[PDB]
Amino acid sequence: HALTMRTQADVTKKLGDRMNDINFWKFELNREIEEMIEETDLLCAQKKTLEQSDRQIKLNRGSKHKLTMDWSDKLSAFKIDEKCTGLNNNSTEIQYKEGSAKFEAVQTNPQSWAEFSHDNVVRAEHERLASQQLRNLID
Amino acid sequence: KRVPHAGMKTTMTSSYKTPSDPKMTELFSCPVDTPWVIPEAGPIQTFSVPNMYTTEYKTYASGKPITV
Amino acid sequence: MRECISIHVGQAGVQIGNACWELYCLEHGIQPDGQMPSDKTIGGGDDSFNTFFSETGAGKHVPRAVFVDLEPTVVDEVRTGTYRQLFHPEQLITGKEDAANNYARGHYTIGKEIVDLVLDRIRKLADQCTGLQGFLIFHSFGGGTGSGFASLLMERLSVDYGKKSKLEFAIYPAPQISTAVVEPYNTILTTHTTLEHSDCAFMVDNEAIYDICRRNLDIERPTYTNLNRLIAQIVSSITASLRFDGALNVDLTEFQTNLVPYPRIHFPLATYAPVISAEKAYHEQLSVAEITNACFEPANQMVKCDPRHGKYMACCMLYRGDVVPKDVNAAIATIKTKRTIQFVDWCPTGFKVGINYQPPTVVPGGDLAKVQRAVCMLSNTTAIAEAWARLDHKFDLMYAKRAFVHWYVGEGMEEGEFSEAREDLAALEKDYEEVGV
Amino acid sequence: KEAPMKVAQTRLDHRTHRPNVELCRDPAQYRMVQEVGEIQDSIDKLQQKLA
Amino acid sequence: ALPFLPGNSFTDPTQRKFHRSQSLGYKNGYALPARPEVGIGGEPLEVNQ
Amino acid sequence: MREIVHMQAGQCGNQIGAKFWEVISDEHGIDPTGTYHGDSDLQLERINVYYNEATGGKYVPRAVLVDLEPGTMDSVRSGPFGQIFRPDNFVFGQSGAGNNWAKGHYTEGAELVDSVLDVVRKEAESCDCLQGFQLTHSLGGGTGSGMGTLLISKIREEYPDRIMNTFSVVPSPKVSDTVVEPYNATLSVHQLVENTDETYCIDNEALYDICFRTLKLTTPTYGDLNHLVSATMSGVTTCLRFPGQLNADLRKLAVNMVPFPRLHFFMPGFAPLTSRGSQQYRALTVPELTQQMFDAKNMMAACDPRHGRYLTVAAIFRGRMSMKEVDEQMLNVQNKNSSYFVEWIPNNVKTAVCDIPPRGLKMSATFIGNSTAIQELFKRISEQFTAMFRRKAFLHWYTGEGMDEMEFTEAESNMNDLVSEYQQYQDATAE
Amino acid sequence: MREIVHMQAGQCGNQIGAKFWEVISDEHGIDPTGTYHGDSDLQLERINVYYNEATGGKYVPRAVLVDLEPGTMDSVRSGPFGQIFRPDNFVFGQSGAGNNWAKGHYTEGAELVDSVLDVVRKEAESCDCLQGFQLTHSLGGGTGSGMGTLLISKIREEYPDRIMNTFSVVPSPKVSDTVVEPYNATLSVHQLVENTDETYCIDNEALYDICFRTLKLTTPTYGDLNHLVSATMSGVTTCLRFPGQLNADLRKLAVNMVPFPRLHFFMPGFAPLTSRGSQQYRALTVPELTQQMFDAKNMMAACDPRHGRYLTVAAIFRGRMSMKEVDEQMLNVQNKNSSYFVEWIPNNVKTAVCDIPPRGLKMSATFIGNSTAIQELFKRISEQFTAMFRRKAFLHWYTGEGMDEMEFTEAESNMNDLVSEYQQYQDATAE
Amino acid sequence: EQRENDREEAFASDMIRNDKISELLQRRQEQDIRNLNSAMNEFRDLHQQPEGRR
Amino acid sequence: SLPFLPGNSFNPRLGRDKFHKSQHFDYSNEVPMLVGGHKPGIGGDKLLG
Amino acid sequence: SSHFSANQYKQAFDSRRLQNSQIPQTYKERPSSYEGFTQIIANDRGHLKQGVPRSKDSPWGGFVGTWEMPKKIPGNVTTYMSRGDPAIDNIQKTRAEHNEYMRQAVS
Amino acid sequence: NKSLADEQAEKDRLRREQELDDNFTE
Ligand SMILES: Nc1nc2c(ncn2[C@@H]2O[C@H](COP(=O)(O)OP(=O)(O)OP(=O)(O)O)[C@@H](O)[C@H]2O)c(=O)[nH]1
Ligand SMILES: Nc1nc2c(ncn2[C@@H]2O[C@H](COP(=O)(O)OP(=O)(O)O)[C@@H](O)[C@H]2O)c(=O)[nH]1
Ligand SMILES: Nc1nc2c(ncn2[C@@H]2O[C@H](COP(=O)(O)OP(=O)(O)O)[C@@H](O)[C@H]2O)c(=O)[nH]1
Ligand SMILES: [Mg+2]
Repeated sequence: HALTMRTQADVTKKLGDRMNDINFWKFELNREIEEMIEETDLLCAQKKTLEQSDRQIKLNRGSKHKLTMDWSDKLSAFKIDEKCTGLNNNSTEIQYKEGSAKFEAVQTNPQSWAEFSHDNVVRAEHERLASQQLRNLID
Repeated sequence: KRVPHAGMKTTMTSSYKTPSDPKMTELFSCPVDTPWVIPEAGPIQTFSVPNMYTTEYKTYASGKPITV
Repeated sequence: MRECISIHVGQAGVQIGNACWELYCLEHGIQPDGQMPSDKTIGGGDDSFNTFFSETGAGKHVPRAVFVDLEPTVVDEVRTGTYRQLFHPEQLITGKEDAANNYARGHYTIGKEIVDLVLDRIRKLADQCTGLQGFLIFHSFGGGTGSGFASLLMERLSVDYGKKSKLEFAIYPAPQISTAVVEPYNTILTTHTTLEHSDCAFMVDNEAIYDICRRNLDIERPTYTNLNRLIAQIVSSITASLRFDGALNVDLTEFQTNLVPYPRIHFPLATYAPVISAEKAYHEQLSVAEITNACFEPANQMVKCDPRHGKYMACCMLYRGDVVPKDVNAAIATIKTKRTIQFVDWCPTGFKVGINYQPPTVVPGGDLAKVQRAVCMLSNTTAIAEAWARLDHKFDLMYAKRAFVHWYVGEGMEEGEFSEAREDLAALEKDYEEVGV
Repeated sequence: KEAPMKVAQTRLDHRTHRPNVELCRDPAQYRMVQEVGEIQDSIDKLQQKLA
Repeated sequence: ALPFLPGNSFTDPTQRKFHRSQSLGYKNGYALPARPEVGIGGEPLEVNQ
Repeated sequence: MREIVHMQAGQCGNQIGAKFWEVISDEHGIDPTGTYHGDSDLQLERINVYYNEATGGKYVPRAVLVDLEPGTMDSVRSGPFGQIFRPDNFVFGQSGAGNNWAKGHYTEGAELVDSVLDVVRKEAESCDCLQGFQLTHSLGGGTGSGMGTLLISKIREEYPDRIMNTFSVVPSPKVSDTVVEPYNATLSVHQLVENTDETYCIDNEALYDICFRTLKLTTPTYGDLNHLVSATMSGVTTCLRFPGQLNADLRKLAVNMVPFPRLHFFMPGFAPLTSRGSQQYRALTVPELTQQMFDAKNMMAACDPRHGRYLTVAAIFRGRMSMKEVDEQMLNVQNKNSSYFVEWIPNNVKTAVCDIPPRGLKMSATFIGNSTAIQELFKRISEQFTAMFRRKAFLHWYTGEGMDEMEFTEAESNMNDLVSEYQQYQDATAE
Repeated sequence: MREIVHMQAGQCGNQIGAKFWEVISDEHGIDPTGTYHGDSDLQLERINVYYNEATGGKYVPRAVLVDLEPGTMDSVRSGPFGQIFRPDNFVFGQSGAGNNWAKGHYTEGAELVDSVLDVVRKEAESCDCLQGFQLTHSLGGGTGSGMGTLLISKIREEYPDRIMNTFSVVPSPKVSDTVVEPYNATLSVHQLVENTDETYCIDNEALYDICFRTLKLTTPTYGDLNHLVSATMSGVTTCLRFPGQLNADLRKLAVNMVPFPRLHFFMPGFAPLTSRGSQQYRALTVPELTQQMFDAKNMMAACDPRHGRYLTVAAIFRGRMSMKEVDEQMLNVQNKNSSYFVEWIPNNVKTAVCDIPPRGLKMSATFIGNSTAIQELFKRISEQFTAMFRRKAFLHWYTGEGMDEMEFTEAESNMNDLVSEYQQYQDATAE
Repeated sequence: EQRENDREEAFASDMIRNDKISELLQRRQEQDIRNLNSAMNEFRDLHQQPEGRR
Repeated sequence: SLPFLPGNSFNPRLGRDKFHKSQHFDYSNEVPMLVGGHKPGIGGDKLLG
Repeated sequence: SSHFSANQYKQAFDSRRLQNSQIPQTYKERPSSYEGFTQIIANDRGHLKQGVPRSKDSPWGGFVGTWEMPKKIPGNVTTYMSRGDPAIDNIQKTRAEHNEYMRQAVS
Repeated sequence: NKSLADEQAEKDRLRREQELDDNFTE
């Protein structure tokens, strides 16, 4: 009894750490989305050379779309890890199922997943700096 | 041409920002796991005492001599 | 049940409040929008935040703070800043004109404009509280809102709430560092007003915290942000035992009893250890005895007043982290056997120890390193009579020629308050020398 | 042991619905798969004593 | 694994959550004890009634 | 059916009594949910000394938790073995006296004594014998000293003849943990002397010395200190709670302890105590149990018994032993150390033996001693009191809450008379 | 087979009686449609006491519903268990008294008392034994007080020997609930003294603390408040409806309490009271039941029997228990609290015992007290009456509704005389 | 005597189960209060924007 | 919570927005009578008879 | 304008545990008892008639506003210990003068 | 503490680059 409870406590602690990592990356690239929207609105105001502004703004809108793809992924992971952390012995959702102690096919390392999110943020920052340089060139 | 990095950027907005850091996990949870499991005291631990939970009234009409 | 209402008056008070409320939000896991991070599972269904953040029926954690400043900006910067959704709109009070480094403006004409509104907000917060531990008033003796309106608000709070605990955090004017010319006038008047309407007024000053940041943290450009972060760590270590589990629990109503020997001697010092950087924390062991000696070292002080020249009258040690009471007693007994630290003869039992299990909180983007143990040391040396003498000398130096008096006269106070303020501070100095001898 | 056995098992397949890149072999699944093996191992110790 | 005898209590050095849930409290003017649901640190209680 | 009503007041009280309840529950086979998973019926025979029978196998402790401020009471009801207490036995305030005897005795603490006496009266008239009340308080604090002594006075007025046992955590020689602890200790011992019939003085430095020297323990924490104190609480009640060869309840202990009504301050002790890796050197026997009891290291007060004279001493053994061996050991101790015992009382040792030991240990022993060395503790408190009282320091905090200097003067003179009584009975000759 | 008729007057009376018929239909197995779905035959065995039988299985209540506006009775009819009442028993007017005793007693209640009297006379001649009448109202309203007292006066003129019960929701010391409560209570008590056989003075504030401290419950709601009142009525009346080892009807209750004719003002009490989550710690014994009776905090009035002196105490144990435990607990509580008991009445406690506890309960216990402490309520009412009548507050309504000031003076004189006799019998000694 | 004790224990167990069910329903009602407060906040955020004022 | 019991009752009105009260009793010309019987309960909820 | 106590229920209904940490308003609890009948001492207008004793206090109560409060408040010390005799005289003098100022503002 | 010192050094280098850029766009 003691060993099973204590392993359950360790599993819940590791799930909480994973949830904190998901929340951090969620908030980071959501902030990047907000800066992308604000920079896009400034570029629209500066547009109102035109073809270059159209290409740069389309690159910005696509980078925002990729960031939103990542945000949806992290939001879904967060809502999953919410209930997986919240489940315990007393909770009623606990259920029979078949053999699930499997490692799946093609999975990601935590460092690889963080690297993917970091590369998304870095590409968004590069597009933001390019649009800022375009605005300075127009002005 | 306003300077880009220190042109219009207030101290509180550049210092009292919203908290965001990859090391928030270590703030509330140690990465080092606990190196034990501890159960309650058991019957083999509370009955290892020789002649445990018996008194001196139990040697009457018992047939065994008193070496205790 | 534990309730502390935090009033931040002045520009200094509001910025220190920004730092401290960032620290409390980080400590209780509240996002800057005022909500738990889309989960109720961190800490479970906890209500340990109740000491600082009032909670509605939907998840919004509004803080129990009142941010007051007569001047615009700074408070409006909080209004338009990152912590915009956290603060209630009526919790941030702003006037039209500025007090303009004038105690008369802060106390009589412009300070009395907003005092009814500020007292109404404090009354609503107190009625919302389910039993107040006390008020925490953050201000500076530099002048204006943090001096005149702070003294007026304290005076009215003593009228209304009676014997309620009022713990003060004052940026006392530095011995040689100054950013104003009427700082001695404002400080003398504020101290004279708030000798009787106060309980325990912790002192900090910018020059000593600058020396701390230069020597320990190795920062060659310490702005007000770092200063307010160390002050936030000090007040958080002060209030940690009301919200975290501890071996020895101390609450807000014991700092007057264990640090005020006589009703006018209520101006304690403040120290935090180990204030350290990462590259020095890699080298230093930072054990309990080491940080306990570092608190009583006359270079870690944050009041810029060498306590070897004075005698300790009381101390309140606030340990936090994985600190053990056995080593606490060993270190605090080796200090008593040490001869550099000198106590008054009438206080043999001169320590109040409070141990909390919660380790110190590391802010992201901060300057302090990650430590496992910390001490917030709260001394009551009579060495501060040196600072009172230097301040009184500056006051007399500008008062013999009656310089800058016409501003106060035209804005609503006569020479009698000046004279009785200087008389009261001379009496205070005689009280300090008598309690020393 | 019936409750924590399915606390693990229900937690696995609910964590298989991570859409594209969140399907991570993080240092939580490693302990979590071992929990399935350990609880079944500890059930067998009790059932051997029960027999 | 050990009997409850003076120096046989081991504390966890890893935990740093702690806090303190406010169970005993006042509303209106009366003492409501209230059922505790959170331990010291959000860990689940050893007994759930 | 001698019931005992338990009372824990203050932060130290609510910690020590909680540890006491979770070490009594393991001896009586009570799990954290309150049911009875016992091995023998001897655990259930005398469970009514501390517990009240409830629905099913549930047994609720007869404890009253008093505090002027929530906090550590929330901590002990959120920790393990905290949901067994009845929620009506949790009388709490909202402000807290906070190291102020005046604030704990003559202010908002006094508007809780009605509810506390209501709870105490309920748990007292829900009995048939009611041996006594015991308190676990904390001389040196606000809600431990003041409110605790107020409860002692009121309950002593209500029930004069019953036992009023107290466990006082006295101030320490070195280290204070409270600036105003001489004032609090003097003003509390003034009530303690006139009210209580037996008082056990536990000192934190003595607990630190035991845990650091007999037990090493590196990082002790307050849990082990509370466990030591709680073991000695159980050691003076084990004769009531389990049958023995030679029983001695609390009234027998008091009668064989105090020769005079103003000498009810004992120094407790529990001495099966080994280090971590020291089981291989001490095979536990009655003679080394006795010498560990009479050793000055394993005394839970700063008062060295070598700096005094043992007026009386009682020893409650638990476990399996020989009465000849026990009596010969105590006679041998008395005959070797003749000058450390008063010569006008022969056989200063009162022995009691219970058959049931604590779980794990083969056999244990509890040491309590009325000695003249407690005059050192009272003299240290008098010295610090007259240091702080000459200059009127930290005393407006009492006189503004509403007392006068006459109470302080009377308490100082009472404790000086206590020191004088201990001194004159230390050097008194037979003829 | 002894029938009693139930009348409700005013908003408070209508809601409280609606909850009363709800609970006594639940304990008798009556569904909201009006048929019978009970488990045992004991539920319908004495169904004639409270219900008249229509054609088929319909069991209508023996109730009369009076309020000067459709209003609250409209809500009761469009609430649960509102279809059991006969529509001919809803007697109502058009105007509605504006919390005016003069309007409810002289102007608006004058031309409705004929219809109410015809309904009451018909529903009482439909009886077979007609033990008596019980009325639910408050002494703080217009049609609750004035129309209720007019009904009481006319019914005592009609049937002068039947038992009269009033349930008399008295004004509260704290809060107000109406600003003309002193006038209404002084004018209604002057009628209740000379026209009621027994009166249970029930306080909203006392019920608030009962429902919120001894039951937690957070939001209490008038459903639970009126259900506590209804449980007290059921415990009072139960010896008519269920058999027991020692039964006691209304006339036994009134004979064994009321010492002198103008001393029939009682304090009710229902004392199974378990807070949410403390039933596990509850012991469920006869001594604990009697202790929860004889606790001052469990009274349903603001007056303190510890401040006053008990004249006669009636305790009805509704359930299965022992004459040992019951009689010895009454004797023990008397002999311990002999200070709060008149010495000139030896063993001034009547004991009744039923056999059927509430559904979901093992045992219940209703408490009725006739202490002299209830003079505090009339002192409060009379002093507020003096403070208003000195400056003629709100008196122009009462004078413009055709009613003089000597009525007010006579009512105040009668209430002050009532306080005088209560104090006289409090401080009178035996010999 | 066994039947007496069995009846008392059965009644007591019915008490415990009824009180536990009532406490669970009270907790569910509290969660419903929180849900209604969240729904009110959503309604204020949707239908009560300052631009929607006439 | 299945038995009725003092205080063991909860709120069916929880979350309801309409609390409309119908006029079941009225004077038709001069006589009082139950003019309802075809009118709903509180908030438009249907009655039994 | 009266509370008249609650006997048992003094655990609640005090301002400090009713979440009102300011100074309580003190009422007259434990109500008195009279013998019966009252003088009418008022006409149909609420006026006090000729002959009855009338209070010298203000008919609008006493509420000293912010701009008519005294510029000096004493301190609420209520101890008078470890102070010099001129200090105690100063505190008593300023207490008397500020009480006189409040009485001036009220009447 | 190593990671904290490393990111503080990186922030110091980024500070130096930003201030150099400001000085040269002066
Ligand atoms: N520690 C710290 N001290 C500050 C800070 N801001 C200002 N101060 C101190 O405050 C003193 C001056 O008082 P202020 O707060 O600026 O004045 P004020 O309260 O705004 O009142 P006015 O001058 O009338 O506007 C200076 O000497 C500074 O030392 C801050 O952010 N942190
Ligand atoms: N033995 C022991 N002593 C304690 C404990 N907690 C606090 N103390 C001692 O109690 C003293 C402080 O008293 P305190 O609890 O603040 O008194 P209170 O304010 O009246 O509750 C310190 O000297 C501590 O040594 C504990 O759990 N065990
Ligand atoms: N316990 C309880 N008291 C009530 C209820 N309704 C009204 N009251 C009390 O009745 C008093 C007002 O009397 P009211 O009903 O207006 O009398 P009416 O005007 O003649 O109908 C107030 O003091 C309330 O406390 C109820 O449903 N339950
Ligand atoms: Mg400013």
